[PDB]
Amino acid sequence: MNIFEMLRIDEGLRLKIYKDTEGYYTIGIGHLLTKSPSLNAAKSELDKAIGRNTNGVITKDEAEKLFNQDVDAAVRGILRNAKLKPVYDSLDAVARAALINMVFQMGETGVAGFTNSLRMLQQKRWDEAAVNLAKSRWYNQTPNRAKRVITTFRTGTWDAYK
Ligand SMILES: [Cl-]
Ligand SMILES: [Cl-]
Repeated sequence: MNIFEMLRIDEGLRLKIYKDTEGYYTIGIGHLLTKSPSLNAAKSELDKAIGRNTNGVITKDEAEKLFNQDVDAAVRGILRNAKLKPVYDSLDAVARAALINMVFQMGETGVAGFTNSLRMLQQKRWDEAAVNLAKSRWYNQTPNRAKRVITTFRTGTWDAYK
C-alpha cells in the first residue's frame, strides 16, 4: 500500500464531472474543479486543466495525470508549510501518508489549523491525537474516511485499508 493506492480508495475514480461530499464540482480521483455553483464554470476549469475541449468527460489516463499532479502538489505544499513541515519530518512513513491524505482532502490551510492534534502527533502521543482528531467537523462529515486516516496515524500500519 502507498499514498496513491490509499487516496484511490478514499476518493474513488469518476470520469465525468460529479459533485463531491461538499457539493462541489469534481472529476477523476478527487480533483476539485471549482467551488462555484456553475457547471459551465466547472467545464471551463476542466478544459483548462486538461488542455482540450472535454465536454466534461476525461479518460482514465487523464485522470491519473491530474492525480499525480495533485499528490505532488500536496507533498510540496506540506514541505513549504512552516506548521506542517516539522510534523511531517517527525513522522514514520505510514503516518506521513495519513498527513498527505488529509492535506489532499482539506488543503494545507485546513490541516494547519488542527494545531492541537499536530502537536500531539509530533510528540508521538498516538491515542491522544486520535481522540483530538475526532473532535472536528472533518470527522463528523466524513466519519468513515476520517476513521481510516485516524487509525493510520494511531497504529502506523495500513490495517484500515486492508
Ligand atoms: Cl490543474
Ligand atoms: Cl466517510
